[PDB]
Amino acid sequence: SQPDPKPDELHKSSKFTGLMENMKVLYDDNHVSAINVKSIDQFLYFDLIYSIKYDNVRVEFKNKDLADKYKDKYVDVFGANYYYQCYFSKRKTCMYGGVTEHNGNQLDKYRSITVRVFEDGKNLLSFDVQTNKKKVTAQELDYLTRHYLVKNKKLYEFNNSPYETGYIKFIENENSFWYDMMPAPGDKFDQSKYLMMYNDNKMVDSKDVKIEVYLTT
Amino acid sequence: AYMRADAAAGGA
Amino acid sequence: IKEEHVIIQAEFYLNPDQSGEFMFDFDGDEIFHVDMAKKETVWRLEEFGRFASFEAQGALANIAVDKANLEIMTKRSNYTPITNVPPEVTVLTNSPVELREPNVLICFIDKFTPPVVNVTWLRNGKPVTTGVSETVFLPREDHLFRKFHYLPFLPSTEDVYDCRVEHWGLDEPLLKHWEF
Amino acid sequence: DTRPRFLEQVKHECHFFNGTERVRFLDRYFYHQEEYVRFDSDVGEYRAVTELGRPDAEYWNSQKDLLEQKRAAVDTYCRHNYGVGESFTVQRRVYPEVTVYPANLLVCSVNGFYPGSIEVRWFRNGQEEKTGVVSTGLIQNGDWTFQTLVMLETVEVYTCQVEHPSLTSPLTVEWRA
Ligand SMILES: *[C@@H]1O[C@H](CO)[C@@H](O)[C@H](O)[C@H]1NC(C)=O
Repeated sequence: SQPDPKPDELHKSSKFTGLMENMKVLYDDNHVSAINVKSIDQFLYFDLIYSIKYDNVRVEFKNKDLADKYKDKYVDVFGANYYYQCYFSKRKTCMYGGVTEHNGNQLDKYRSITVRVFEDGKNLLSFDVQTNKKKVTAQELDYLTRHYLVKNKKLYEFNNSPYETGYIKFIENENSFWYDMMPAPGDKFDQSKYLMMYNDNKMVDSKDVKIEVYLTT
Repeated sequence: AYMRADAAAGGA
Repeated sequence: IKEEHVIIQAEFYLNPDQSGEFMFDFDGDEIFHVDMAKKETVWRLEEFGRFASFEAQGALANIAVDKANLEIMTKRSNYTPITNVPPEVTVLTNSPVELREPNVLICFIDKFTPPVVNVTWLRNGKPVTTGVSETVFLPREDHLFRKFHYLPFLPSTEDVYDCRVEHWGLDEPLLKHWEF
Repeated sequence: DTRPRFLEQVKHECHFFNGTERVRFLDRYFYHQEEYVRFDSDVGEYRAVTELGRPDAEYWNSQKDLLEQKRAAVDTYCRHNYGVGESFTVQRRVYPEVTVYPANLLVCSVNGFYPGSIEVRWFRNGQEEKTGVVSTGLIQNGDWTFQTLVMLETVEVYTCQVEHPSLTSPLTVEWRA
């Protein structure tokens, strides 16, 4: 289990002076989704390139070990992509992790995962996020969750967010981990450096996860 | 201050 | 007169390794190189970062082009590969050695290609790793490479050292000795 | 590894003369170790260094925007970066630590200095020594620091004197036994 956020650990959006639109676009309608797919080649040894239609998608991993495991496998790709810092050669887009093996991971029907939203400690909204996968990436669930929050709780806006801090915790039994939902301080938001937190390709059991979003306004 | 990179020419 | 200074932005891409490098050189010294994985600018001397910045994102734009150009050149040369040029390994210390006074063993791997090498420090035959560091592949005017390996150590009449260098231009791993 | 290697190399060079009075920029592409194309600011266009670079030379030259950027490189790339680094590279000045010790052979070790420009001299009884003196040359330690070793074949005060840009006056280490 990961130690929950400390008094000054989470990022305060008020200390971010750049456009929150750059964070918003990452969790908007657009994202990467490939279903039954295999890698077409690589650029660097820690990434894999897929032809998903952008027309090509570069998927970076935490290490080679990871890229090796997925090079020749038929996988499902799902992730929050970016275009800005996107460079590679095999239209182009880039993303981190979000790669899960196809075979033996599909479910006959959609499995819903409960999400409890706490605005300033008050659970005012709770919704379901669905997936057709056994093991699903926290990235996919994180995207789906925040995406729902963008279009309902106005999580991210064009200039700033109506929330100060916020984190999403994934609880699976006695173990849990969380992601900071706010940009780092400064007038610049680095999409690439932000999504990099997903290069772990961390997966969770959809049957055992529970998502809680702790927002502060 | 920032160091600038010169672009690599793409071939044919 | 002639040149007083020269700054070189050197970059390379190697197949089938699918590895690349992007650095900046100033009169033989590395100002910085870009960590392609962490997409982070790594200054040779940390202090440099207190005065300058570099958009590491830029580096990968160059490497992508180089990968593309390599494919073109590989096909264009009729798949003529690289000729391995074995390294010239030399070991020296940072300053004159005195028993019990902290020093650094520098292993200088010079004049080689391709830029792939395996260096290991041995103390009395066993590998050592505490505090070891290495530079990145540094360019030479003849377009071969240079590399430096460092092993902080405490000089004693007891230990002997070896810089074991592995390179495809060599038959058997090169061993350059050093003893007090 | 059985697999053959294929290396692509690109060097963007900036050569400075008299501060930045003159600056010369090169954009060189190397197949393996062989340069095939290059842009020289003094030529103003891409020139095929070997016949392999011909397609690129002709192609890149037909690009007004690419040529414009490279032609601007002497100012926007070279002189700019020289300005950004100026203080910690061009201006870097680290003083040398001199040590005289017997190996009769006398060794004068001058270490940890930057830039490389240095003068190391041996004196015996206040008179310089030319014959019997051997140098190891400049040695780059690969960390913005140099070292040099100067040996003197000795037959009396022996002084190793060092002149370096970082100093207002020479460094002398006098040795006796
Ligand atoms: C370095 O070691 C690996 C095995 O550990 C080897 O297969 C590879 O060829 C080595 N590199 C060189 C340049 O020999």
